[PDB]
Amino acid sequence: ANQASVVANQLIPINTALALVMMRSEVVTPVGIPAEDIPRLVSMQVNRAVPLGTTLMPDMVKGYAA
Repeated sequence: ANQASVVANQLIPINTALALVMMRSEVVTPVGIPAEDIPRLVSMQVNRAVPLGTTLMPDMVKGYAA
């Protein structure tokens, strides 16, 4: 219900390291990576370009295991 996910605050280019300015949280459906994992996501790379407003999913971040 009120579970917030990590949503792209800007387009994030392929193979680019995640920076805090790139990640906002939002209550979106389907649920993706929980918003409390934003600290852990810093400096991990995406394996695909992520458009603005996309929910960050576990399979999109290289090295991500919850």
